[PDB]
Amino acid sequence: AYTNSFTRGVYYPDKVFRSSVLHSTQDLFLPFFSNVTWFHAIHDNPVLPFNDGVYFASTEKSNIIRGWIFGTTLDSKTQSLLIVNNATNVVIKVCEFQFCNDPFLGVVYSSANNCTFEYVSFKNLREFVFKNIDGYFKIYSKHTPINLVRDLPQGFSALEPLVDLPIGINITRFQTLLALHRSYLTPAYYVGYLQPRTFLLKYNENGTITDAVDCALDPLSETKCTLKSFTV
Amino acid sequence: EKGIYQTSNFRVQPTESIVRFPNITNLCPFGEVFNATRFASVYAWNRKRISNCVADYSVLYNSASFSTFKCYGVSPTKLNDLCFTNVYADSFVIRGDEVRQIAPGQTGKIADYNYKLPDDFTGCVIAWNSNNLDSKVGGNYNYLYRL
Amino acid sequence: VRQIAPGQTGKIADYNYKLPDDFTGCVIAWNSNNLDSKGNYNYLYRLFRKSNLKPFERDISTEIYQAGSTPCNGVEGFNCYFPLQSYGFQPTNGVG
Amino acid sequence: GKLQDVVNQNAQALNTLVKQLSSNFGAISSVLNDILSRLDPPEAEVQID
Amino acid sequence: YQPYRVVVLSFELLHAPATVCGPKKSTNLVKNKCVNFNFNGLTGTGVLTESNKKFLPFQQFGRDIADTTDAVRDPQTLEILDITPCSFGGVSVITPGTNTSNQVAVLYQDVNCTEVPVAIHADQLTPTWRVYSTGSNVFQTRAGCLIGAEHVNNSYECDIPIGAGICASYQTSQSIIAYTMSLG
Ligand SMILES: *[C@@H]1O[C@H](CO)[C@@H](O[C@@H]2O[C@H](CO)[C@@H](O)[C@H](O)[C@H]2NC(C)=O)[C@H](O)[C@H]1NC(C)=O
Ligand SMILES: *[C@@H]1O[C@H](CO)[C@@H](O[C@@H]2O[C@H](CO)[C@@H](O)[C@H](O)[C@H]2NC(C)=O)[C@H](O)[C@H]1NC(C)=O
Ligand SMILES: *[C@@H]1O[C@H](CO)[C@@H](O)[C@H](O)[C@H]1NC(C)=O
Ligand SMILES: *[C@@H]1O[C@H](CO)[C@@H](O)[C@H](O)[C@H]1NC(C)=O
Ligand SMILES: *[C@@H]1O[C@H](CO)[C@@H](O)[C@H](O)[C@H]1NC(C)=O
Ligand SMILES: *[C@@H]1O[C@H](CO)[C@@H](O)[C@H](O)[C@H]1NC(C)=O
Ligand SMILES: *[C@@H]1O[C@H](CO)[C@@H](O)[C@H](O)[C@H]1NC(C)=O
Repeated sequence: AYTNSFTRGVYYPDKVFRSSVLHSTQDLFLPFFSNVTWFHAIHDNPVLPFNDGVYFASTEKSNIIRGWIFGTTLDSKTQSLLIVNNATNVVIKVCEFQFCNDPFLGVVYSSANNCTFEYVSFKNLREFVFKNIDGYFKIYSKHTPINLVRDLPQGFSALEPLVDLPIGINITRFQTLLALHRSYLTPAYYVGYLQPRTFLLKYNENGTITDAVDCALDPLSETKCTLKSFTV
Repeated sequence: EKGIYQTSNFRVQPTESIVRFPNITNLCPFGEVFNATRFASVYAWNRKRISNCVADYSVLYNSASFSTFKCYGVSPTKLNDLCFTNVYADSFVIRGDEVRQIAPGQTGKIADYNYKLPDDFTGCVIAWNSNNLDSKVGGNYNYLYRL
Repeated sequence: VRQIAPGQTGKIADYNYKLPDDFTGCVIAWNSNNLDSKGNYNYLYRLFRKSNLKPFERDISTEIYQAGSTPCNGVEGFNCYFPLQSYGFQPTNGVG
Repeated sequence: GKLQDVVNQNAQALNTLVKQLSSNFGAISSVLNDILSRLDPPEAEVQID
Repeated sequence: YQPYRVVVLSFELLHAPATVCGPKKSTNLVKNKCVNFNFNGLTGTGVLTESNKKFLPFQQFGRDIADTTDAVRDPQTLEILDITPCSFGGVSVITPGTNTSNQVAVLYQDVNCTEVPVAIHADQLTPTWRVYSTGSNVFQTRAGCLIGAEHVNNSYECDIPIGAGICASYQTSQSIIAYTMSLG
């Protein structure tokens, strides 16, 4: 129920092109070699906190996990967020929803009350970063084909931005959404957490982040961070 | 005395002033509130919550249609460069002489009893007349004010 | 009386009386309800102008205001207005 | 190495001088126009100073 | 005693992202000359020019080592332009001393010299300043462009240095010359 990352959860922090430049930034990142909780749904949908940003990754093969609920109180009094894939469209809805304590969508479930707006648009490791700063909800993602034994790989690849949203909810908790056959209404995914770190990224000749250095992992990496170089 | 002295600087001046911005796509639905089928009375004025679109106010100001336009805190040439999180829109049915009290600080049959603009205002009013199609023959007892 | 300071915006400081940003003097204001309420309509102020005033400059004209595209000649029709609007002062008003 | 140090020291000093234009020193921004297109002139002259 | 058709609006600015406001216009882009620009908020002044860089499709503008803007993407045709500053430099005056004469020569640093009458405001200057923008005495050097001195083919000792091997002196009636210096 625990594993580490080794180099995982690095995204492009802004929309600026840089070529063949090492650049030092200070933002919310997931630290290197850190324990992520592993949720294997063998017999698993609890309500996890959303502290200041969440990493999310799934080693799926057959389209089970579909989306996420956000919000604070989940009681259809305060506002909440919703993201669902109906196998053709990515529907994003911000309303006061009827919420089951074990909610899912079977292989069918929505709500609407007094609300604002909507937006509509195993070689499968899909990574996500959700961040909620100054009135904007940000989503970054990447997918990559893997065949290792089970867990997260050891390579390096950066997460491109997906969509920004002007929502404006106080977000405190969240939980996932799976697709299951039996509609038993009773009334393989990992989770990290982001901290205010300082990294040193390496842009190659085309603007792609090729490597990074965590400037507080060990005393060798603090030497690389003050010299502003990858070799000492 | 003899020498070479650096006296000034030069600089080529700019000639034009270009502006580049993305395409204008997601307009605001003013046709729902200016070309509606039917309206509602005074006391039960309907509200529209307009958000998340670009609004063109110059086609509302230059309409060749209305009789009333006045507002406070904004001018019709400033409205195209100032931004808000939410714009509300209300519309209802009133009579001829029942219009001048719609302003901050007035009293009347329905001003201090049904619909009051508060101590200061920002938005604007737009009105024209409805006897062209909104008054059938044989009396009209289909809209209801307050006494 | 908020807009009789240097560097202000509104309609008094933009169309009627503009103080310069470098000002040297005093501004003195007091309530005068007991001499200007009867509402009086001889206290006039502009509403529209082509641009803003320079500091310490006057403007006295009832040339009517065009705003759209019709060159209105003396006609207060659609989208063509009269500048001077008057206050209404009576003890039925609160302070402000 | 004695000639390489003179070139590296002069390029380091010119690089610090240009990177000091991205600091605001207590103002609201480090761009002149975003101080001007956001504030009125009598207290945009203390953010420029 | 006739019905009316009223519509009344009002706005709010509670602290949140502003999701509604009016349209922002545009002009058409002009290249190879010095303009003030506004690319989606980013202001500046420079010379726009077609580029060789390929951005990633979510990146809006580029930067260099000292973090200056030097490339931008146009938000209508999604192409990459370069930014290059409008040309500047110093103006230096070469005199033989006022106890001797009163004719001078002017060096304009880093110009290419066809841009000199328009980099200075030679149409707006005094007619006694307009002599030093155009003439027969125009010489282009590595140090800039020198106007008002005669490019001889001799070599003398250096008198007033200019740069990159060029000097200038007042001998020959009397005039101001410009020559490659001799070592011996
Ligand atoms: C309400 O609907 C009428 C049509 O019945 C609109 O009037 C036309 O608007 C178009 C828009 O460009 C003009 O080209 C026409 O000249 C207008 N008149 C006619 C007779 O077609 C009107 O604009 C609508 N008002 C809204 C949407 O606020
Ligand atoms: C913004 O809108 C303009 C106006 O249509 C688009 O320009 C045209 O794009 C098409 C491509 O579908 C070209 O074939 C035309 O030559 C373009 N010009 C004109 C005058 O039609 C432009 O592509 C849009 N920009 C976007 C969507 O980013
Ligand atoms: C992280 O995982 C390691 C090994 O599973 C464990 O020893 C450690 O206690 C965990 N927690 C922290 C906070 O390091
Ligand atoms: C970078 O761009 C060059 C030129 O387009 C291309 O040949 C190369 O494949 C790109 N990627 C690298 C070096 O990873
Ligand atoms: C040059 O300056 C000296 C200094 O006093 C003066 O006496 C003399 O007249 C000047 N002119 C000449 C030498 O032509
Ligand atoms: C200077 O002018 C010549 C004349 O054509 C041109 O070939 C050259 O590129 C110019 N040098 C610049 C602009 O640096
Ligand atoms: C100086 O010598 C060059 C060498 O070819 C020649 O082209 C030029 O005409 C000479 N300058 C004169 C004679 O003024």
